[PDB]
Amino acid sequence: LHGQNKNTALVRIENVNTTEDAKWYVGKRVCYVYHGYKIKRCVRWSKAPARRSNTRAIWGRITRPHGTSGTVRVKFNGSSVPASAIGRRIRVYLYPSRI
Amino acid sequence: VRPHLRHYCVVGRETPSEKNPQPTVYKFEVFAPNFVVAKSRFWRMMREKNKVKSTHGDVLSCKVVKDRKLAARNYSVDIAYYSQRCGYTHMVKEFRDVCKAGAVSQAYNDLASRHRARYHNIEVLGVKSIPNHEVRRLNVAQFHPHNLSFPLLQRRVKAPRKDRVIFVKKNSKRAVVA
Amino acid sequence: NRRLRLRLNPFQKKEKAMAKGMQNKKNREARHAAKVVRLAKARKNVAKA
Amino acid sequence: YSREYRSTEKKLAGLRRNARQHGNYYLEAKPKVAVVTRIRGIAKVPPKQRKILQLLRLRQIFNTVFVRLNKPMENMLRAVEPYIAYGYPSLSTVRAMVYKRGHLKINGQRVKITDNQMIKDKYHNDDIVCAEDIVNQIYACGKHFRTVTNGLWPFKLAPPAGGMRQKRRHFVEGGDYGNRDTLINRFLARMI
Amino acid sequence: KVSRKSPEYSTVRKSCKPGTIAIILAGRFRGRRAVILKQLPKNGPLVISGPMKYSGVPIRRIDSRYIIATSTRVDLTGVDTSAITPEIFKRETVSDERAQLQNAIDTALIQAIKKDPLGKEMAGYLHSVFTIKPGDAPHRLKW
Amino acid sequence: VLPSRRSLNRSSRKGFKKHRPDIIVIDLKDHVLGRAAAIVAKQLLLGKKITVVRCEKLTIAGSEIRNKIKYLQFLRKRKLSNPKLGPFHHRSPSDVFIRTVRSMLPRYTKRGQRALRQLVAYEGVPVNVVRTGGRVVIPKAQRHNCYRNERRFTVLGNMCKHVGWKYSDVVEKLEAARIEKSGRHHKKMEKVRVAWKNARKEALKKMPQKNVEVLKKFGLA
Amino acid sequence: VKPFVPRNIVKKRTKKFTRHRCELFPQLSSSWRKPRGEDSPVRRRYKGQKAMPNKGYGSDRRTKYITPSGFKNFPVNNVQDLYMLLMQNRKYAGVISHTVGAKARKAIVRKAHELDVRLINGNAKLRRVDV
RNA sequence: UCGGUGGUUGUGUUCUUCCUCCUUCCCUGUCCGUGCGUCUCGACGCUGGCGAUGGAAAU
RNA sequence: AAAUGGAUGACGCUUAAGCCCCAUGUGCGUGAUUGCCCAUUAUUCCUUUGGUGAGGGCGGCUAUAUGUGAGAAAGUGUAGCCCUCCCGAUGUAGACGUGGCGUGGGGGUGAGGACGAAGCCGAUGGCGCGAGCCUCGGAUGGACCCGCCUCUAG
Ligand SMILES: [Mg+2]
Ligand SMILES: [Mg+2]
Ligand SMILES: [Mg+2]
Ligand SMILES: [Mg+2]
Ligand SMILES: [Mg+2]
Ligand code: NA
Ligand code: NA
Ligand code: NA
Repeated sequence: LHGQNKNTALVRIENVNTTEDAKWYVGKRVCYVYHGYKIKRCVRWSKAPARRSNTRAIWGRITRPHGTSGTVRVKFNGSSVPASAIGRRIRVYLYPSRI
Repeated sequence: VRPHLRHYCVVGRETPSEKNPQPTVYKFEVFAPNFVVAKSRFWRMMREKNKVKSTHGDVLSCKVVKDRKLAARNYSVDIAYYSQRCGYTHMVKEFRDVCKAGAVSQAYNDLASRHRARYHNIEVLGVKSIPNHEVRRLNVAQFHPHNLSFPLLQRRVKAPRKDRVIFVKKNSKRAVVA
Repeated sequence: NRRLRLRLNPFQKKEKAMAKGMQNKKNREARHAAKVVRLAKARKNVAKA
Repeated sequence: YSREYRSTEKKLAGLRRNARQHGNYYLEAKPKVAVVTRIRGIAKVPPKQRKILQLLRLRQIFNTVFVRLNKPMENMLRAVEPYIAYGYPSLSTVRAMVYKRGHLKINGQRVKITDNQMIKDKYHNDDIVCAEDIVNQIYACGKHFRTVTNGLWPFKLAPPAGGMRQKRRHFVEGGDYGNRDTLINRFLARMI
Repeated sequence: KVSRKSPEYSTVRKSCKPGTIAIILAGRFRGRRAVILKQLPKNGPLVISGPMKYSGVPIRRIDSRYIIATSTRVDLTGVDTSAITPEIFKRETVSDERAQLQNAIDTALIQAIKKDPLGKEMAGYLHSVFTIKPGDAPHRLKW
Repeated sequence: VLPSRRSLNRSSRKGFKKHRPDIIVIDLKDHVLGRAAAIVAKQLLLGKKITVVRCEKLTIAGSEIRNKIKYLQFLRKRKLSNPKLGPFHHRSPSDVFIRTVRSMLPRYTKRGQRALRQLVAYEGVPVNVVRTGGRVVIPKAQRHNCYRNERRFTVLGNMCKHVGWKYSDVVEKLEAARIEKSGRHHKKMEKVRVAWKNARKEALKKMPQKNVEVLKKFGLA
Repeated sequence: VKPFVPRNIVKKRTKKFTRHRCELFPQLSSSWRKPRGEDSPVRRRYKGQKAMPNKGYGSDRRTKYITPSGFKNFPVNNVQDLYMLLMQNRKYAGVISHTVGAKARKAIVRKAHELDVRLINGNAKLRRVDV
């Protein structure tokens, strides 16, 4: 009720709805995809010139579940995710895999 | 398993001393959530009846009693609750249950909803498993007859927690969202 | 921590071995069976006396 | 010490069984030791309660100490009842606190226990030379209860990991403060 | 006991064994299936080479954290895979020395799969592709 | 909406013809007003596009007299010095739902204003929504899981009439026309539905003998 | 010369402590002044106000006074001052004074290059070339 | 744990515990070893991407 | 039963989202003893600062050129002589401390300046918890000025 703390983010994934399901995704990698307004440097900028674009990504990891309904907590490396990402798509990958 | 208020039997006495060697040993039946509350009720009863305080007495047993089996029975519970503007009120009520602990737990919840009486204002005088043909309440005697039947109507059926959809298709179980 | 516990209590290895033996399947089956017999015989005999 | 604990448990079981088989009762010895934990802060404490808590070495929330239950001490515990929660320790609770949260008071310094040699150095007595000596002198009372417990810094513990019912109101009423008998062990297992 | 300095030492999950079918989760070959051949001499990456005819995945190295090891396994006693060594990947069109190694190992792998009683179903199984459809939960599966 | 010449020219150069965003259409018949609004408002904040139809079939617990009096109390409130600035009392059932959802959103930030922009709230099922796809329902607010049978309830359309709404006859006239057209069409293509059903049957005895057994094991054949 | 580079340098705060309400008056400087007002919200530590400096912000004594290059700055005025920094080459870098003229700067820069003493305001090209 | 073996606590007019002393099976894991020529700070493995002197990358 | 339109905070809620009570992970009459959320609080880790602080090293012989390398002061206070460890840290009126910051002038000492002094300007950065110090650029200026130890005050 006192305000927000921006070093941790809350992510809702499709088809989890349970704490036991959210525990499967602890440690998985997460990225937020957006676009800028010109071509800046990227990974494999010189080896794969076809990758150059306005697209950019911000990465993070899942730390622990939140609540009892399948929400997870995410830390975005060192910085924090921008507030313009609220309500938008987040990618939850399947690696690193324990299975 | 479901009911709170387990069945406790507390045995105690006043500490031996001169001017009263070999004091009488008393037995007490109480229904409490845990044995710490059970011993607290035992000393309250001892103080107000035998003029014996917990400082000058000792507890010999705080055992848990065992019930018979898992059949359906009738239980008569005579109970008393205190309130201002009315003093002490005594009543006898009948319940259907499986064990004595369950029947008394029902009585405590019943007194809460219908008369707004808390746990510490209620004293239980006794509980007994009575047979048919001598229960005086029709809300209990209506389950006695053999060939008793009734349907389940106005049911609210909730799905297992794993399925739990939010938006579902109108003419199918397609689960559009969640 | 295993090595801190052993440093403070040199008898810990023997204490843990006794718990491991109590956990053994064959020994606990005999112990439970023997205990029932011992209690049954004493209860029957004390009532007779 | 291990043999003494196992012999005492077997003897008490045999006496209790002997009484029950013959239709009588066996009275147990009154508890001699208690564990006292502070469950309230440092704001608005009346002068009498404030002085007692200082004499018990409980100046901070969730500080814990061991006391002997004689008549002078029991009268002190009753005066600060709404500020503490206490009960009777078990062998595992004593072992956990000494082995995991035990700090000695050497030369005015708070020193964590890491080996037996510093225990032998701090207590010049020959009856206290190892960690098992400290455990026995607390669990089974003992002639050096005061020497052992005063040579230990008050234990500093974390809040209960599952929460607590009600810091106001007595445990009998459904709260937290007051005497809890042996149920204090479940309370402490989530704090240590 | 195995010393950490010895080459035979390795700390990988028991699911990832030679002959195990795996689903690739990242890289240009994401979603395909391949057969785990062996592990590099140190605690290095595994060497996967699905039959090039079936899945079109050549011999390469992969980290164990970027695959899912399934429960279906094919026996590899006949195959040797002793020619796979770290320096062949250290060298960094396809050289024909690499082609001959890939072709020879592939034939042994194909023959071993055919020797398995369910060879025809396995060959079709290795052709398939894994994807996440709208409305499925990978955490409820069993693999 | 209303593509200008800039938009049509760009689509002509690029080669684009049509585009349709992902939208959920909810049939609001026999739904509790407050429970449906709370569920929809949270979904709007989570980045969803929602169209709700048949807003005149929403239900409110209580008698019609009780609920009509409640609205007349709301209508009494107005800025005395200048009523054209005061609270605005909308009268259509679809406008009432949007006002209820708006009070469950942070409406004085850009985030809440954007969320409210993603709800449409039609009355009946208009012609541009009929053929889009299957409609959905909210089982947590369906009023046959919510209300006891013996309790009286209000239909929103009946209450919105008698306080100012003057399109009840228009809505019911259009709805009856839609039912006849949809009913006639659905009776048609019964032959192709039966033909497809008679195709899945007799597909067995044509498939290989192993795939039919796998279908039987999983309870699909 | 290559300094002993610290593994990590941590600054507790990068922003400066500016005066209260210095942005609303042109004549007020931005240098910190301790507020002494009975009703002052900065003094009373309200949640959304500016912070006041105290001892907790002090820098780690290990990496204090160390520039991003890894050197410590010592002012230098003539050629003779360069010989104090010769032995402690990897710890100190010279800073030529602002008022030293262009004629004297030629001798200082020439001598420093011979002695392998780093300067922060010399010529960049001479630092690039290796011998 | 079993079978014997005599001292012990306590009911009831014999048996009930606990001990010490042998006999059967059953379980687990034993011993030894490495101080520095006064003190302190410094030393950042493997794989890929980016960087080959440029209106360059990175912080 | 009252004087502007209007407040369980609002919407709303009636198989309550109301009143009185009872429970809890995966699996609620078969897992006995943590369903979950939020602090300048508690535990734990890192850093600063002050101590009625607690310990330790300080007699430099192991061997070594360039084309594994730097320090070490017997010490209140500094860029703290160095290394471990423990305990406190908010605060109006008020008291005290600081090899704490800054300004004009005197005695000493050491420099700078027409290859450009003071003054002035700044998306010039660096250092310090801070008062502040210093470099940079001027497509500004055109003759004086500063570091350190002490003394002094309009
Ligand atoms: Mg609480
Ligand atoms: Mg700064
Ligand atoms: Mg004031
Ligand atoms: Mg202060
Ligand atoms: Mg003057
Ligand atoms: Na109070
Ligand atoms: Na200003
Ligand atoms: Na409220």
